Amino acid sequence: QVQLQESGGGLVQPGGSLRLSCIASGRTFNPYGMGWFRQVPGKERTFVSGITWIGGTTYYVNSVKGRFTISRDRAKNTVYLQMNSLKPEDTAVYYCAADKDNTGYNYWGQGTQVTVSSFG
Amino acid sequence: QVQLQESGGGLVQPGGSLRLSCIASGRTFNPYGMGWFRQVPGKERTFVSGITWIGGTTYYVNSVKGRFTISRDRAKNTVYLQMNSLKPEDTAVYYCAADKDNTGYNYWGQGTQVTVSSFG
Amino acid sequence: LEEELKQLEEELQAIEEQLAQLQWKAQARKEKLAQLKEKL
Amino acid sequence: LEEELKQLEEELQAIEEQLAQLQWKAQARKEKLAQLKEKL
Repeated sequence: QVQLQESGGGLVQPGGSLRLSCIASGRTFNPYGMGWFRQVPGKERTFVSGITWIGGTTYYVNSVKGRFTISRDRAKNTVYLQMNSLKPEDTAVYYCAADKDNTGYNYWGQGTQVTVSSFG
Repeated sequence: QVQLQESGGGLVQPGGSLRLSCIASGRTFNPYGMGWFRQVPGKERTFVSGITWIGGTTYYVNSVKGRFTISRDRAKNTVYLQMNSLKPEDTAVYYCAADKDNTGYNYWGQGTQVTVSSFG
Repeated sequence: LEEELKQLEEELQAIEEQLAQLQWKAQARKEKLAQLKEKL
Repeated sequence: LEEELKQLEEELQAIEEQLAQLQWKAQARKEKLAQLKEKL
C-alpha cells in the first residue's frame, strides 16, 4: 500500500557524482529502515547501503566505502544516496528499498539507471 | 562426494550436557569451515555455531553464547559441539554442516536428535 | 594464484554485501525495541 | 507492549542467527585468501 519512487540517475564520466533520491508515499508508513540496492543485467540485486529509520545508523558495502553517503528525512519519508568518485564498475540500475516488516522481503521502487562511461 | 556423519545426541534433564561429533569422509575434503545447525518440526534449519577450517575462528548465535563450544580437528576431518547448561528450548534435531564452495549451499549430515525435557 | 585470489575475493565480497544488509536490518530492529522500551 | 517486545525480539534473533552464519562464511574465506597470499 506504499509506493517508492526514485530519481537522480544519469550518465557521468569516471570521477563524477550523482545524487539519488527516493520518496515513499501512500498509506502511513514507518519502516525499520530504507536502503539502496543495485543490479546489472542477468544478476540479482545486491545491497549497496542502508540507513535505520529511527536512529539514522548507516551501513555501506566495502566497494563504496568512503565514496557514497546515505541519509534520510523522516518528515518527507525520503532517503538519499550521494554517489561520489564514480567508477565504470558502478554502472547498474539502482533500486530504492524499504524494510517494512518481517517477511524477509523489502518494498521496492522501480529503479534508476546509473551509467559511468569513460568517453575520453 | 563427501559424507557427513553425526553422533552424540540423546535425552537430558535441564542443566545437563551433551557432546556432538561429526566426521567427514570420502573424496579428499578441505572445506572453508564446518558448523552446526538445528531444526524444530515445521521450521527451517537455523544456525547454531560455526568454526573456520584454517584458523579455527568460532561463531555462536546469541541464544547459546557461554553455553556451547565448537572445535575441530583437521587431522580427522571432525567437528565437535560441546553443549552445556541445556534448556528445554534447545530441543531440536542438530545437523552438522560443511561450507565447501560458493554455491550458497552447505553439505549436510543426517541430523541427531537432542531432547531436553524436565521430568521432575 | 592471481585468478584464484581474484575470484575468491569476488565471492567474499558478495557474502560481505549480504552481511552488511543483515547488519542494517538487525540494528533497525534493535532501535525499535529500544523505542518500545521507553514507552513502558 | 509485552507481546510486541517479545515477538520483535524473536524476529531480531532470527536475523542475528543468519548474520552470524555469514560472518562465519566471510571469515573462512578471508583466511583462505591469506593462505593463498603466503604461497605467492
